[PDB]
Amino acid sequence: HFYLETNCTIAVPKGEAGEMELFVSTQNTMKTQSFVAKMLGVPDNRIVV
Amino acid sequence: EMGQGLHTKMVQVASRALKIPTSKIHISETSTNTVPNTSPTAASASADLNGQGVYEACQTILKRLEPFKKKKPTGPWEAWVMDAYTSAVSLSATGFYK
Amino acid sequence: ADELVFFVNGKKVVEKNADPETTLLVYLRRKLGLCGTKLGCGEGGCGACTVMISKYDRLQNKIVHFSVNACLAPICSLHHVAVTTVEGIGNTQKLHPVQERIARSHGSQCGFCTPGIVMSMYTLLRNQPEPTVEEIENAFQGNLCRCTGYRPILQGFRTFAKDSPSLFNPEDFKPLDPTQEPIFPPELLRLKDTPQKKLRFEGERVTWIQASTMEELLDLKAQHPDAKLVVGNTEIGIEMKFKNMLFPLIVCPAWIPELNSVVHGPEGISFGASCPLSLVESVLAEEIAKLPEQKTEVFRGVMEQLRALAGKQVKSVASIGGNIITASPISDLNPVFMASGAKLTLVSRGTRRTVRMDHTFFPGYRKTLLRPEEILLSIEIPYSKEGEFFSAFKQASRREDDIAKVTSGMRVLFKPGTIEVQELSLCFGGMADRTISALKTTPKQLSKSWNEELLQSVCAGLAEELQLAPDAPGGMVEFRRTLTLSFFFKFYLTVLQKLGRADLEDMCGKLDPTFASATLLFQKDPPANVQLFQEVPKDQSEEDMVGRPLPHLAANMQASGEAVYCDDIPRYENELSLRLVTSTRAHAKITSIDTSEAKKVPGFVCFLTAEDVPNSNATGLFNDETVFAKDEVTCVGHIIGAVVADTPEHAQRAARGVKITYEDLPAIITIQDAINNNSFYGSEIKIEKGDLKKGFSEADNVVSGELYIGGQEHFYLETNCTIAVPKGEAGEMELFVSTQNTMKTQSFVAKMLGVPDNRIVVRVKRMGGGFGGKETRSTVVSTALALAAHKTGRPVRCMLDRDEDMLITGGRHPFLAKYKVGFMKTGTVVALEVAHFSNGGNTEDLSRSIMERALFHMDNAYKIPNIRGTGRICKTNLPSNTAFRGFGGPQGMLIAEYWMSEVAITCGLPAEEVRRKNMYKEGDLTHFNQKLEGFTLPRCWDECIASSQYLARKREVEKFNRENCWKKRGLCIIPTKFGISFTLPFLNQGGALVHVYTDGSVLLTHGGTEMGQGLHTKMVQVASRALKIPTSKIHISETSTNTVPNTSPTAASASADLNGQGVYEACQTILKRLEPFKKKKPTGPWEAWVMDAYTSAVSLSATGFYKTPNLGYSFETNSGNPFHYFSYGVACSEVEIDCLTGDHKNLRTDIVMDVGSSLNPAIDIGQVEGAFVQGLGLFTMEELHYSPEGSLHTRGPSTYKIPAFGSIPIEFRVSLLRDCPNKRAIYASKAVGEPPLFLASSIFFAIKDAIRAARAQHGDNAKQLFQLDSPATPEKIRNACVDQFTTLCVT
Amino acid sequence: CDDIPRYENELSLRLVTSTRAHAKITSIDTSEAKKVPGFVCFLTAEDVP
Ligand SMILES: Cc1cc2nc3c(=O)[nH]c(=O)nc-3n(C[C@H](O)[C@H](O)[C@H](O)COP(=O)(O)OP(=O)(O)OC[C@H]3O[C@@H](n4cnc5c(N)ncnc54)[C@H](O)[C@@H]3O)c2cc1C
Ligand SMILES: O=c1[nH]c(=O)c2[nH]c(=O)[nH]c2[nH]1
Ligand code: FES
Ligand code: FES
Ligand SMILES: [Ca+2]
Ligand SMILES: [Ca+2]
Repeated sequence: HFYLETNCTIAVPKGEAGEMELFVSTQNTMKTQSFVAKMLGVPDNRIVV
Repeated sequence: EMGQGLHTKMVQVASRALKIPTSKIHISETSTNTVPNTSPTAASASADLNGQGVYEACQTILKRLEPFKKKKPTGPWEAWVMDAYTSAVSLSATGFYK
Repeated sequence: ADELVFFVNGKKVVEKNADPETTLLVYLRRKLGLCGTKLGCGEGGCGACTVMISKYDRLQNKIVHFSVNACLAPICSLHHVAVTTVEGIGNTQKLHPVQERIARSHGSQCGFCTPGIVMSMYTLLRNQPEPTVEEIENAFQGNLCRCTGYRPILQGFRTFAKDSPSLFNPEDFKPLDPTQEPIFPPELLRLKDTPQKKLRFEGERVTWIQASTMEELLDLKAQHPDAKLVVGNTEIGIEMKFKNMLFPLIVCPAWIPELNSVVHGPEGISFGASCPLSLVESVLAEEIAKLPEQKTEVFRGVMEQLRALAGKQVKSVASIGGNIITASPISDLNPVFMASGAKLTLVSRGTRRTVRMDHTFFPGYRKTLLRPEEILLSIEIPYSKEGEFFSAFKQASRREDDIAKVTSGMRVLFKPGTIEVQELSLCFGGMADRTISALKTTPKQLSKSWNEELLQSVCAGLAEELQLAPDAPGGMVEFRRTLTLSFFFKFYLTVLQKLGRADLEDMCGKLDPTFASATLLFQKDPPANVQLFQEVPKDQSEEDMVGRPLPHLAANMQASGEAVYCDDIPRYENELSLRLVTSTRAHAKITSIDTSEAKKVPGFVCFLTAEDVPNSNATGLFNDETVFAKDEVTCVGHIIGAVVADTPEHAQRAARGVKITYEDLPAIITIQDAINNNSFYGSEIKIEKGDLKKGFSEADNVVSGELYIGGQEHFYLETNCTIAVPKGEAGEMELFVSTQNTMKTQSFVAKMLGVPDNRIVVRVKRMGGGFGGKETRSTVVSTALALAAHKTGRPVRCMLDRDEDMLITGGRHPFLAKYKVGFMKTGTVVALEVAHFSNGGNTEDLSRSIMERALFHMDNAYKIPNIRGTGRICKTNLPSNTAFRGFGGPQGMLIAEYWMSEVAITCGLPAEEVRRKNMYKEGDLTHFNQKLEGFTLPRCWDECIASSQYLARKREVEKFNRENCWKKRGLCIIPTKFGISFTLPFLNQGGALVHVYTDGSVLLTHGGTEMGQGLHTKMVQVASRALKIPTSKIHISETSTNTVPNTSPTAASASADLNGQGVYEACQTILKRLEPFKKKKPTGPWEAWVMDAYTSAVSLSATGFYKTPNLGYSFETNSGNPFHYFSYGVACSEVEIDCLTGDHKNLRTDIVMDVGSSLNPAIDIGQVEGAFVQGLGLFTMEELHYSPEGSLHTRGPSTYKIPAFGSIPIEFRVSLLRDCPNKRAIYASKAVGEPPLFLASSIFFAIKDAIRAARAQHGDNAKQLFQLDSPATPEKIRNACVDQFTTLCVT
Repeated sequence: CDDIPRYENELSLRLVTSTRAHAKITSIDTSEAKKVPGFVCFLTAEDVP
């Protein structure tokens, strides 16, 4: 693809109820959220992309 | 937005649907906590899908502002909005398309 | 020297460049990132910063533990010590029993004070695994909570002591295994061998020398008398932080053994000067229990003053020598040391002398006999001699920093086998700029016998010798004068009893039986509490949590310190700090601003002013306020500008470097000034019904009078804070704020910057308290911070220090009322005319709406045929007053109950009868013509009188009063009616947004903000019932303007009603979309329906909105409903006042509150108790004081006394009315936030009741309608108890 | 994404990838990595919650 900006992610943990906010260079916020949630073992409603 | 001008197109669509200048509409970002279960921005369908969704969200707003414009036909957009607000009318809406 | 080494939660900390000015609190938070420990006052008075310290005691070969205030502990004093913070004892994945119990017991509300309270309790358990109920309460003497009302906290921890449905189940509490506590750092046990070497630390401006030997100390003091001694720092910390005192060279001798010794001599016990007050307390305590009473008269006198002196955190590090040398006019220890002639050993390089404390020891204001190179070595507290008696007293309050607070030590020695005075020493504090002795009075008593003539003689002398000019600094001259005589009187009576115990009965006298209670010393009465609520139908699904006592959703995280509050959020690497610069003149023109000195401070960036606002400098709810003052300032506290610097320290210093020159202008401070100058906000407001002239004409009686009601500082544990993050694109900015009004915050920032609202995002996760103080006044900080962010392009942050917050943000509105009431001999009120005046401050803000609410409740619970009420909002040169839980209602109602009490007295009928007789009735119309439907007040009344056994107890009060001369009891029952809904119609709306993700989890958000009231918990409960899924699948993360727009502020107790409905609707829309899928898979699980909906392309997102119908009152036609419904409640409270000191005890309080069908009884009972205690404070403890020039003096917990653990009624009972659904609101519930607060007036009137009893025994003779303004502080109570001392007749 | 200012306590992450098309992972030695200044930790399959 050679997008000028390569893949990048900033993950900001909130320390509460598994909450986490991620700033990402992605075309798919839904899957990013789901995959992060499943990996951590927390509900989707705790992850915001 | 990945450079294809999607937000530009969505603001254009919203501006026509709402009958107001594009300068009064702003898109800041995309987040899972404002619009959930979204499809990836792909298949060249994003403007198609979201444009339609934006259109519906705007129609809902217009319908709620209906009574106020009918009363103040010439009055500016800001007047209808403030009147809707002080009349306790919701000025927030979701839009969806399949 | 150089490096500082200590441990934090078992982790070694090595600081190579420790700065003497760095406190443990800032180090933990900003350096280590451990933000569980909070800044609540930085004064040592709130305890939000409590942490535990552990160290190997050199002179004990043992490991010890104790708590301290992190805000006052210099890190340079912590070398080779081990610190334990809330994060160190446990977390949500594994809570420590202390964290678990306070959480499950509903003892955590906003949660800002929880970590500190957890550490106080935790430290207690480390020193005493099985504490008594009394030790548990004493553990929190230094911890303040503004939300809970304390009951839940003590009840939850009681389970640690060796001493219908329920709110929580202790049986499920995890057991405590002490062996599992954190190990003492092994290294500190090894480093325990190597000798302690002197250390030297050099900061940006200060140099710290940690002396290891007496030799090094005296040597330094000899070569540099300049060196400032610092031990506990509980005094120097205040001086440096709040008085801008800077000491370039400091020396801490805490390590020196000679200064920490405890020697038992033949004359007494000698304590090294650096001995902490906690050690002095424990040593004297041991002696008092083991030695004969006759030898511990002085020891017990010292224990008396130490008992209420601060808390454990302070007494652990505060040295006895520190108190002495500080030489404060109100020190409670020096008067005792003087009166007892304690010996002080002073040393210097090569010199050593001994002097007994007397009038000469304190030359002038804050000075002593000590030479610049001398240091206090030790002090010997004397054993009392046979025939020697001692007493110690202290004023029940404190208004000024270090003056006008009467404290005393009194001693007397009799000639063996007689009652003839051999020696008499009466020393006082708070009566001059230093501790003094009545040297002119006492000598004239030598040789005299202890009799009635001596009492007169002494009283006559003190009244003359301790004379206070009406001009005297500190005021309260009458009160202070009366206290000196009253205290001596207690001493006089006490000596009589003691002489009697020595068998001199037939010589001195026996003492009137009814006089005995006057000598009684402080006694901790065991607490008793009961909470009654209605169980939900047995039929209710176990997953349906509506009506169940579900603990606050964030309780666990708050007890663990993991819950994040605004300032806990990590700083960006490029983040800047802002400090506000405020006016020091009530009204003046700004002739110039000089920042030359500000620019010299390291890290300075810029000074923002009106010229810097890009668009409009006009802000405020009514656009009559300036972001930054231009040309003139209109109050002390008026924001002139803001300094931006790299750190908060640099911003504070830079701020002091902004020199402003003024030109005073005519100022209007008080309500009289406003009236005398026709200075008001808008026109007169009024409500009138019936015929007044006729009403009074038919009245058998007519009473007129006035009443002044003091204001109130919210004192939310977390002060105002804002973080502004600029995005660098199209004016976009995101702000994290501690506010109850995201909408106005967003609007003000936008207008100030000149960008549309759609560019500004305001996010509020939670507030550590709000109570109305953050409904609008928080924007004052937000706009300034947002401007800095815009100008610098960098994120900026600002959290106000307590003094700044109390000064700048205003508070409740002080009220002045002039009433005239006409009634019949039967007690039936026929006519009422009341004119109200409130002090609004320098901007309108919410003042008008507040006055409107007061007028809406000037009737309280009574039907008055002919009534007229008027109100004017005074425009003055004081910080703008705003909303405060009650919103004008408590003031309007207190006035009503005041003239109502006089009605009862005048008619000679029982107060309860007079009140019940005038009470409204189902279907009646109020003075503003609204119909009272579902009027439950009568039920609350009947239930409360019966349940509290009011009548029988009224008999006990009479009995107590006939058998007690200087102690009186009062018992009053007060009702209340509170209208629910914003007085401004359209503000009664709410919105919500719900999302159901494909995994079935739900993300909910609404316009309400969480400030400790458990709003999110209730909304999750509501949504769970509406959706038919467990609360566990629903989550609320925060409140945001970009998820729900145009939200009303979280206020008027209407947030649950509004947002609950909004949430309910959003959930219904979701259900409708899921219907097709569930009808196809009836038993199928929620997750299956959700995924089917998703793959069928059905929207799983929806907004919800609600508008309270049929509202809209008109003052012009006195028609239309301003409220959706009313809240009702009744409270019966009993008190026991001290007629000689003005102090009192809140004995018992019974409350019956109608909260409809409670959404959560745990949270609602929590709100009733919390609101009630805030009221208790408003009416009896809380008092703000301003200089005649309009400058607020009361700016911290040391001078502003809010309720403490020990302030609540010993026996506290709360009942939620059964079977009273309120169909109108979400799930038949009723708002609960504000209604309960006024019920605290029951204590006010119980006190007025007691005073009346006191006056009937010592005053004139008749039943006058004496004046009792609010707050009914010890001063007002004492002055009202007219007797021979207030009149000086005993003279 | 990467233009966003870093938090003062923000950390950096770098992925460790396979140099073989298909093979068994016999062992992993991080002894040298631990010597690098600033090293915090090495995440592997074992660390996924
Ligand atoms: C929340 C709070 C509530 C309080 N309430 C009360 C109260 O109700 N009644 C009351 O009486 N006090 C009260 N205090 C005051 C307290 O007792 C003193 O601040 C403390 O005891 C002093 O000791 P320190 O070691 O902290 O002294 P520092 O603050 O370190 O020093 C105080 C001063 O004494 C000097 N000094 C210290 N040791 C020596 C020595 N050995 N030789 C010569 N000079 C020395 C120091 O230079 C300095 O000027 C309160 C304090 C707080 C923080
Ligand atoms: O009628 C009210 N309006 C408000 O703005 C407010 N704020 C508050 O705390 N109570 C009330 N009541
Ligand atoms: S912040 Fe330390 S006592 Fe309040
Ligand atoms: S819950 Fe304790 S101060 Fe708020
Ligand atoms: Ca305030
Ligand atoms: Ca005001």
